Amino acid sequence: CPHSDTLTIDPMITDLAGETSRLRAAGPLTRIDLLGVPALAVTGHTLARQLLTDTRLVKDINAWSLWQSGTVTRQWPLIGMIDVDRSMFTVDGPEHRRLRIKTTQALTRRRLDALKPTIERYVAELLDDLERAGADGAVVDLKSVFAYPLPMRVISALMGVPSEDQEQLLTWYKAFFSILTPQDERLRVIDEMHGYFTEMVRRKTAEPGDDLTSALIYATDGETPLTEEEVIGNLQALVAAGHETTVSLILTAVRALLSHPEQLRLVRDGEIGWETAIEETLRWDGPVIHLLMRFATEDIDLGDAVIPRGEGVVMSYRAIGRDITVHGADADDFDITRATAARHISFGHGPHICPGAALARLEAAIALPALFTRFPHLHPALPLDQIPNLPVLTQNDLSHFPIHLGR
Ligand code: HEM
Ligand SMILES: C[C@]12CCC(=O)C=C1CC[C@@H]1[C@@H]2CC[C@]2(C)C(=O)CC[C@@H]12
Ligand SMILES: [K+]
Ligand SMILES: [Mg+2]
Repeated sequence: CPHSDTLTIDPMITDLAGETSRLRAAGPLTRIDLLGVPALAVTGHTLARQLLTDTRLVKDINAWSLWQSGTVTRQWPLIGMIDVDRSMFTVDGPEHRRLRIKTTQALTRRRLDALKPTIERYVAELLDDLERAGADGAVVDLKSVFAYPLPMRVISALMGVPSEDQEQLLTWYKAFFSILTPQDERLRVIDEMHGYFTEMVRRKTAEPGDDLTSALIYATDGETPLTEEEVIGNLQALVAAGHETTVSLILTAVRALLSHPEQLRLVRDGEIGWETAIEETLRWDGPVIHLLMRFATEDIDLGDAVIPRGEGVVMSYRAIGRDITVHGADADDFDITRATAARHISFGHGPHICPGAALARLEAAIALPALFTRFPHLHPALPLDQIPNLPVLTQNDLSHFPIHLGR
């Protein structure tokens, strides 16, 4: 269809592959349209690396000229992705580290050793649900039975979300992410999520436990305490991210491996590490499509192009993972043996780099082999290429994943 010099991101995710190719080819910096709102998108690996460390690009929505003019408001269906409370997510500079430190420390690989048994238990529980559900050769939704609930259980255990509240959170998130949710109802869901997590912080304040939320509340020894807004802001970021991204990584890793059986075999037979298959999945078909937004505090000259003060900059991570300069001409193929499998930046780069990356990697490294060892003849009951995305513009969110447990 006709040549346009603004690339409209289709909210129905009708053509993710085409849109992702279009972006790579239009880049590495190009003009996009997000439901009527213009922004720049970084689609190049090298330029993203550089801009993710540029101190003239900030998260603070008040640096967005469109926000300042009141051209964008809370009616924008994408607004909840950025206009959120003070947290590691919305801060830049020297104040940023303070908002990250207790979380990074809690999520180092060895601190995570103690969470391992827990993850194991939940993976086993849900494989048991799979077995029950796939009985008598029935078709089973791998997402709803397995991949969807696992990461919620895990992040909930970490942060101290009661078992009985986890369902309602999922109901809220589904509403939150879907473009289809009416905007007034989305804003109501956002207020309701905020109210929940506020009360959770109060509950942990009265009665702290061995959880990260309690550690955010009562920090080291001397330190300058986080404010209520900050504790709540981090909590929300950790849960939302911790759940939504991980569900995708599991589903795409499976889809990838089932659609490339020789590669599944490589890892089953211990010739390639499940971890490496995980990295390649992040590079190729990762959890984040577009990362909303950064803003220029002043004009940013890049050579033959300029990001004007006030402009919105999006990191188009999926397009970045398909960078042919970095990954070679076969960048669009899934190949776990490629030499650049782990050179991606799908968790980001610079100060805002994903703090939960070790946890994400561990959830997958446990879930995937457990899944395939338990159900070695697991296979799709629907062509993998026919698994549609949910209308979720920023996230690689698969709708459902019909399988059979197999022989
Ligand atoms: C499973 C795959 C995951 C991917 C691909 C992913 C990716 C990302 C990306 C791209 C960012 C922001 C990059 C940017 O600022 O431009 C980010 C930030 C974040 N992620 Fe993740 N993430 C994952 C899992 C998790 C998990 C498991 C948690 C928490 C347990 C988590 C918590 C966060 C938080 C709190 C931030 C905000 C950090 C900041 O702005 O300072 N993520 N992640
Ligand atoms: C915007 C958001 C939800 C609403 C909220 O209150 C707090 C956050 C912060 C983390 C965001 C998350 C939505 C999805 C994001 C973009 C990811 O895929 C990784 C980080 C994560
Ligand atoms: K707000
Ligand atoms: Mg043109």
